[PDB]
This record gives sequence, C-alpha cells and structure tokens, in this order.
Amino acid sequence: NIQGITKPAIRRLARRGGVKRISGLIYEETRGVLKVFLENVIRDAVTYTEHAKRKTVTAMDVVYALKRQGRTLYGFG
Amino acid sequence: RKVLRDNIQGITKPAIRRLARRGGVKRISGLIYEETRGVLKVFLENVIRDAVTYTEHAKRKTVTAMDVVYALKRQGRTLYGFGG
Amino acid sequence: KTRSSRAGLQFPVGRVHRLLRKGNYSERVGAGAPVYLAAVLEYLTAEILELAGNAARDNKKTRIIPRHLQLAIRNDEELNKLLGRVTIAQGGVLPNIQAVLLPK
Amino acid sequence: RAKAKTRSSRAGLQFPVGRVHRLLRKGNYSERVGAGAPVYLAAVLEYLTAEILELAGNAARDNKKTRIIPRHLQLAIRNDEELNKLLGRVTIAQGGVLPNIQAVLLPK
Amino acid sequence: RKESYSIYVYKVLKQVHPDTGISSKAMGIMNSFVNDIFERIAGEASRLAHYNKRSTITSREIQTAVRLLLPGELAKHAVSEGTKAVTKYTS
Amino acid sequence: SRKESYSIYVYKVLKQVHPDTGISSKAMGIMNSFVNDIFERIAGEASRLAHYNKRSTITSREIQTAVRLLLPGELAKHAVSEGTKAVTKYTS
Amino acid sequence: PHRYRPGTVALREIRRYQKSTELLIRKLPFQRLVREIAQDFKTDLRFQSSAVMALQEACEAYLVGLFEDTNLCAIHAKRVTIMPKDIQLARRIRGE
Amino acid sequence: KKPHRYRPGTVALREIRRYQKSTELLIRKLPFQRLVREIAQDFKTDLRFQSSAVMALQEACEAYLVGLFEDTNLCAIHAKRVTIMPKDIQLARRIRGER
DNA sequence: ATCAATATCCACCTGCAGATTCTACCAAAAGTGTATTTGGAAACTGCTCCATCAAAAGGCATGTTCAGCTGAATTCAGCTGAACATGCCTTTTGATGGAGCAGTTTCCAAATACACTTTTGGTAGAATCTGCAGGTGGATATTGAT
DNA sequence: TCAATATCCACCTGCAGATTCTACCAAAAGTGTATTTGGAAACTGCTCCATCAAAAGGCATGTTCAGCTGAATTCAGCTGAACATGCCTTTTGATGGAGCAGTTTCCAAATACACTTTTGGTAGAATCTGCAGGTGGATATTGAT
Ligand SMILES: [Cl-]
Ligand SMILES: [Cl-]
Ligand SMILES: [Cl-]
Ligand SMILES: [Cl-]
Ligand SMILES: [Mn+2]
Ligand SMILES: [Mn+2]
Ligand SMILES: [Mn+2]
Ligand SMILES: [Mn+2]
Ligand SMILES: [Mn+2]
Ligand SMILES: [Mn+2]
Ligand SMILES: [Mn+2]
Ligand SMILES: [Mn+2]
Ligand SMILES: [Mn+2]
Ligand SMILES: [Mn+2]
Repeated sequence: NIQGITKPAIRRLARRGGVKRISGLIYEETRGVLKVFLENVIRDAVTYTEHAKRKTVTAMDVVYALKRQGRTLYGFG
Repeated sequence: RKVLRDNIQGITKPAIRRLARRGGVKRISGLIYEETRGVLKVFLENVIRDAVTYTEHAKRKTVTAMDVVYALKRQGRTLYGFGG
Repeated sequence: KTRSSRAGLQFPVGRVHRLLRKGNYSERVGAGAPVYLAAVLEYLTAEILELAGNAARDNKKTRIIPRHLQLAIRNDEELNKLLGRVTIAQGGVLPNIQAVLLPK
Repeated sequence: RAKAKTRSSRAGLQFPVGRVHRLLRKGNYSERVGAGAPVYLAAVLEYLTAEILELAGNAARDNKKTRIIPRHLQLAIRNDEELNKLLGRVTIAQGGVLPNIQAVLLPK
Repeated sequence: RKESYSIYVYKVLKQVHPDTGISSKAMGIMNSFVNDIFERIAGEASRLAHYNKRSTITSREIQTAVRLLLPGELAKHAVSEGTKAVTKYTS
Repeated sequence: SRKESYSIYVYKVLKQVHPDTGISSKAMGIMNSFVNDIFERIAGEASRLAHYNKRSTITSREIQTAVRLLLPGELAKHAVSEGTKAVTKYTS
Repeated sequence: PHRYRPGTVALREIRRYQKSTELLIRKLPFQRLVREIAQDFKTDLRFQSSAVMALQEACEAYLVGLFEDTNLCAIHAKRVTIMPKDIQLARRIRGE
Repeated sequence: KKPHRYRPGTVALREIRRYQKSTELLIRKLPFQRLVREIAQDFKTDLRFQSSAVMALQEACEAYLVGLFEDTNLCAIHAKRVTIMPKDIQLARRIRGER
C-alpha cells in the first residue's frame, strides 16, 4: 500500500532535505525504510492502546510510542 | 599539590593508533591524532562535568564510580561493571 | 494570594506542586521546589517566545506560528541543543543548500 | 505460626521475589504494588539472566576456559541479534569488540 | 477537566511581545514543550533524591537537575531565575 | 556495613545452565549491572503505563505490557511466558 | 523551445520546499498505509484523525532528516546524487 | 641478503587482528589518570577519585573512541579511500548527532 | 562576458471565512489556618581507602630514514536521471447516518498497606580450593621474494 | 619453492582470586486489621467508520540529451615499517591522614485535614486577522553571440 507513497512525494521529501539529484534506486529503498519506521512506531502505539482496553489508537498513544523511541513530537497533547 | 598541565598530550600517537586498530582502521592520516585529542577532551569534559555535579550534590569531595556511571547513563552511554 | 503572585511569576506554582506530588517522583515535596521549577519553566518559555517573536517579525507577521518556533529553536545554539531530538509539527527545516550543489 | 515459605519458592524462582517487591515499593513508581508484579518481574529478570549466562558459558567453552569473563559476555551479546539490540547502547567493561575487518582492507 | 499551560504562555507572550499573538497550533507546541521540560527536570530530580537516599525533592534537587539538563548559558540563567523566585517567595 | 546485590541469584542461575562453569568477579559486576538496568527499564515503563491510565497500582499486567514494549521479539515472547507461569504458580 | 538545464528545477524545488511546512505525502495513501500496517497487529482498530496526522508528521520529519544525512554522505564521496549505499551508511552510523 | 621488510599495511592488518582479539586497556593508565584529574580540577579544586571511578572513565572513553573509529572507517571506505582523515571523523560525529 | 527572450517568483492587495477573543458560569483546584510528625542536617568519630613517594626493571614512546603505494588531480564516455508534454485517474472535499466506543457513576468484594512478631535467607569474613597468568617451545602459516 | 618472521597452541605450576562454609542478624514471612480500588452493571453522548459522488490537480508515461559517475591513468609526497635510545610507566609497597560512612539528637519543614475563596476550563456569541487568488511586475535563467 507502500507503492502509494509516490515517486514525486519522495522527491519532495528529498528536496526539503536539500537533495539535488536522486538515483533511481532511492525510491524503493525509501519505501522500505519508511515501512520499518512505521511498523516500529505503530507496533508500540497499539500496545499502549491495548493496555488501556481501548479500540481507538489516540494521538497520545502515538506520542508515547514516538517518545519511547527517542523521537519526541510536539503539538499533540 | 602539583600543577597539572597539557595532559591531553599523554594520549600518545601510538595509543591512538592502537584504538583505531581495534576499530578496524588500516591507514591513519597524520592529522587524525590532534582531532582525536580534541574529540576525546570534549567527551571527557562532558562526562566529568556531570560526574562532579553528582559529587557536589551529595556534598562529597570524592568522585565515586557511581557518579561516573550516572553521568554516563544520563548521556546515553550505559556502562556495565562498576555498580556497588 | 496565589503562590505565583508571591514569587513574582506568571506560571502556576500551585499546579507545579500538585504535578510533582501526583507524579510519584518522591514521597515528599519541599515548598521551594515548585517555585524553583515554575520559575525555570517560565524563563525557558520567555526565551523561546522572545526568539519566535523576533523571527515572526523578520517575516512581517503578527501571529507566532509553528514555523517561527522551529526557526527560533534551530537558529539558536543552546536551544537547538536542548531540543536536539524534538520534532516540531508544521515547523519545516532551516533553508540550507550545500555549497557544492550550487552552480558556478 | 505457619511454617514460612518464601514467595520465590512458591513462584518456582531463583530470583528473590521479596526483595523485588521491596525495591518496587521504595522506588517510587506508583503508590501501590500489586502482589503479582514482583513475581512476574523476578521471573523476567531470571529468564534474561539465564539467556545471557547460557550464551556466555558456550563462548567460554569455545575458548577453552571454565570461568566466564567479561569478554565471553560481550561475545555472547554482540553475536546474538536480540540481546545485541536490547543492549545496543551498553558498554561491557573489559569486553572488547568482535573481530571484523572490512573486506576492502584485505590484500588482493 | 483538561489542563494546559496556554493561559500562562499567553501571559508570558504579552510580557515579552505585547503586540504579538500565537496560533493554537503554536500554542499546542508550547504546551508540549512545557510538559516535556517539566518531565525531564522532575525525573532527574527524582533520580537525584533516590541516589542520595532522600525522600524529599527540594529546590536544591531542582537546581542540580537544571544544571545537568540545560546547556551552559541557559543553565546559568535558569538557576538565576529559580533562585530569584524562591527568595522572593520566602517573603 | 551491609551491601546487597544480585550475585547469589545470578550464580544459582549459572549452576543451572552450565553446572561446572564459574564466573569472575568482573563478569559478576557486569551481570549485577544488567539486572539493575533491566529492572529500572521495566519498572519505569510500568510506572508510566499506570500513570497514563490514571491508576495507582502497578500490577503484573503493567509489568507484562512493559516487557512487550522493551524487549525484542522472541525474547519478549519467552519472557511473557515465564512471567505468566510464575504468577499462575504463585497464585496457587 | 524553452528548457531549463538539468538541476535548475531541482534547486528551485529545494528552495520552495525548504521554505514551506505543508505535509508532502498525500493524506489518503498514507492513511491506507497506516491502516494496513495496523491491521497486521489487531484488525478492526480505530484511529483518531489526529493520530494519523501525528504519524505523518513523525514519518516526514524522520525521512527529511535521513535525507539530510544521506545527502552529506553522497557529498562526502564527491557526488551530488544520493544512492542506496548513502542511505545505508547514514542508518548504520545512526545506529538503525 | 637484503634485509627483511613487510609491505605497507601488512603490519597494520596484523595489529587490527591482535587488538580486536584482546580487551586490555589501550591507553596508558597513569597518563589517563592525570588527564582525568586535570579536567576535574578545572571544575572543582581538591577533588578525589575512587580508583574505580578513574577506571570506569577509561573504559567509557576507550569504548567511545573505538566505536567512533569504526564509524570513521566506514566513512573513509565510503569515499573510496583507506586512510581515515578528519573529515571522516567530522562526518561521523555530525551524523551521530554529536555536532 | 553582454543581450534579449522566456518562465517562474514574490511583494503587494483586499474581503471575509474562520480563528482568535468577549461573556459568563462553575467544579475543582488552590489557599488558609491549625495541629501534629518527621527527614535530614549538624556534629561527632572510627577507619577505610586515597594521595604521594620510592626504587628498579624493562616496555614502550620517541625520533629518524626512506620507499611503496595511496590520495589527489585530470581526462573521457557511456549511460542515467532531469525536464517536459500529455492526459488520465487518484485524492480531496464534503456529506451521511448510526454503531459502538469512551467516559462516568455507584457500590461491595477483593485487594493491598502496614505495624508487630517470628523466622530464616543473605551477607561478611574466614577458611579452603583451584583455573589460569604467565612463561617456554615447537608446529604451522604467512609473507615477500628477486 | 625458500628464508625470515609471526602466530598458534598445547604443556607446566603456584597463588591471586574464586568458591565454600559459618554464624550473625536484617529483612522477609506470617498475622491481623484498616484502607483503597477495580470491575460488573447501567448509562449517555459523540466520535469514527462505511459509503457515495463530483471534480481537481497531481501523477504516470515516454522522449531527448545534458552532464554526472565511474574508469583509466599519472605522479609526488606521506605514512607505514624498522631500528636505536633511553624515559617514564608499571609494579609493589609503605605511610599519613582526608573524609566516608556510621550514629544520635532534635527542630525546621513537611504532611494532615477542615473549610473557604478563586480561578481555569468551557462553550457560545461577537469581533478581528491571515489567506485565496489576483495583479504586476521583477528576478533569474537560457541560448546566442
Ligand atoms: Cl524546598
Ligand atoms: Cl498484580
Ligand atoms: Cl547504491
Ligand atoms: Cl580532513
Ligand atoms: Mn588546571
Ligand atoms: Mn491533624
Ligand atoms: Mn527521624
Ligand atoms: Mn588511489
Ligand atoms: Mn555526451
Ligand atoms: Mn539458614
Ligand atoms: Mn597465557
Ligand atoms: Mn537485630
Ligand atoms: Mn478566569
Ligand atoms: Mn499566497
């Protein structure tokens, strides 16, 4: 569902990162990396959600999952 | 007492070479030794500054191994072996 | 009289004390601790809002938005270190293009 | 009075359930501590210790020694994926590193 | 019901920049920031008191925690304003 | 001047997994450090878990969720197994 | 007929997207990706819209940062084109 | 009979094997101790150290430099060199978040 | 290095949709006053370790020479990725119900706290035990050759 | 293949360090009672999900070719290898004696608890400012000299 992360969107992300020329193999690699990231984050968020005997993952569950991976996110308290 | 000066130079070129070999380094630029001394001094100052802060908080004059272990841990570099 | 009034602070000393008591940080909480903690939090908030207002002015605007917070934090040595692993939603990045990527 | 039976014995554990309970209580984690929490926790600490001591003992045998030293603990941890991540930011004093030479450094 | 620091951040904003406002998203970022620094400081102070077998977190723990968590000039000015507030409060 | 440690328990587990094998005191300090570190990690996660859900009690189920959050994969699976077994045996 | 030289449009885009803050992935493809990955943990879960948005902010900040590090790795090798081996070096050194 | 001589790098590779096989501290003890005390005295005069505090610092420092030299070496190899240079160290520390 | 042509950028503008403030009420939080307890600071003191110094052995740092091989610079081409035009389809935007979650509230059975007493596992130190630190010597492996 | 050099890998034994034992006692266990809390039952709004549609604007595709990456080639100078020399680290040991820990006493500072006053949170109504998109150049770039 990964392929729905378009080549143009990845180019946009690369441009915000200051990248001027992109090899053709970056896109699949980028998707793989994004996928690992997402699984790790979501795996923890849902764990928090199940501990609270909820069926809705909340913004605070995602903030806790991020934080515990050393990636504090501001704006969603 | 006795005035301690320039002890950064006691990290010899051969000792830095040994550390790099343990890191798998085969060839070393001649400018690496001074850079290594700079980076080691920054690292050490950060660790020792926090260790001393713990020592001052406990109103002690002796840095203990636990002060260094706490300073390390809070800098994200946990050290095993020096508890108790 | 609120404790915040007696300390000369805008941040809420009583709330900081309740939060310390309710956080399982220690069994007892001294009287000076929430005053000291509220003062520090206010000072840091003032520093950041100072810089963010200056940045929002540089861009000719009146409402501080997340972008000015990101600009304020990343262009300052010590705050950028304090918030080193923090992501500011809607903040973007600092404009920075490696010199070797430019023509000429 | 009833003959005293340790909680670790009734849990079937080697690690001390009572001490783990005291440590939770005096560590200011929550105001109350359920009776099952120190048992589960001691069981987990014992399991992980067993895992690490298993792998470290094998490493000490491979190098023809009978007493485990820090080097065997380091070899056990860095050669096992899951322990290596669990202890990813941990320094084993006197542990050394794993032998590894990037291929491009070797002669033709 | 649902707490935040918005009113206080707003007061501090009108202190340093009388004419400037702040969006609700920027205010949310400020709220997350205040909660983050609070947790960092309180948690360090908690570890400090445990290390020294003490059951009370006093201003002296908050100060040491600030010295450990803040960089350089920020630590100096934070210790300064904390001492200032505590002395003003004691009267 | 009494000083507690996990040494005796680490040693009992050593005699369990490698009966004829010993351990040097530096390695014993490493194992003590490891036990204390994982204790703090788990206890801290469980404390936060209870705090997030406005609960005052840390139960075995907070310890369980903490185990699932901090341990990798098969390690977490087998640890959950041994923790459940101990709690169920202790209750009866 | 008018045509820009290779890289002129690239630098225009770098400037435009480094000056801005809008999300760069489209929302619905991302929401579907999030929901699939979640379904592989516990099906029939629900998401606050703000939870999906927090995930998107986290992911984009992560990839943009990773691309800064990758770009420096490429330039280190005296290139201007990022390649998978640059991404891999950045993640190996980051400890990922 | 021309005197024996190893080709450049053969001894370096032997040293890599010998030191990656061992765990002894690689900096001399007394110079490291003086460096620690000098840095500490410039923070609070007349401090004292438990010997194990100094040894914990030395273990910490050596592990850190060995880890950073692994990262530096990968940076050099990435640039198709075999000689680590300051720009490799600087790249490694920028990416680690250390600068 | 200029030049005119072409394409995208960027101040400047204005009304109004939507975001930010006025309005007003109110649980819960914060403050107050009084009573009672207690953690830890102060002042001692014994006694570990810590600092310092010494000798002396010999390991290792230092300083030098010099050649191999590496990094740096330069040239060239083939192939890859940028730009662009084109037109199709995925996303955005908005709506629509309404199923089914969160979030509350009450109330007892079950759980946990905590003081006192009894018991026993855990520690410190003494008393045994024993791998392995080093030291030695040949086998093997590798290296670089002329 | 050979000479030189280094590493590998058993063998040996005493003793420094580990293991075992012993006895004291601190803390866990047992017990009894007081206090807190979790969940079964019963609610009630209110968020999300499912579903449908129009249509906007973003993406996929295919061609051309600019220029980047990697290979090839050359050279000079730096860094590795080898050696002598002798400094200073290591080791072992002793000595004062600083200052950790261990104790004791006792208040300044904390908790407890009843009661009162204030305020931050909340939701709607009533006002203000960034944003849609336009315009109008204006700024930068490009091929051509
Ligand atoms: Cl206080
Ligand atoms: Cl429990
Ligand atoms: Cl690649
Ligand atoms: Cl360099
Ligand atoms: Mn000095
Ligand atoms: Mn009372
Ligand atoms: Mn007392
Ligand atoms: Mn080369
Ligand atoms: Mn060509
Ligand atoms: Mn007994
Ligand atoms: Mn040996
Ligand atoms: Mn007793
Ligand atoms: Mn009000
Ligand atoms: Mn606009």
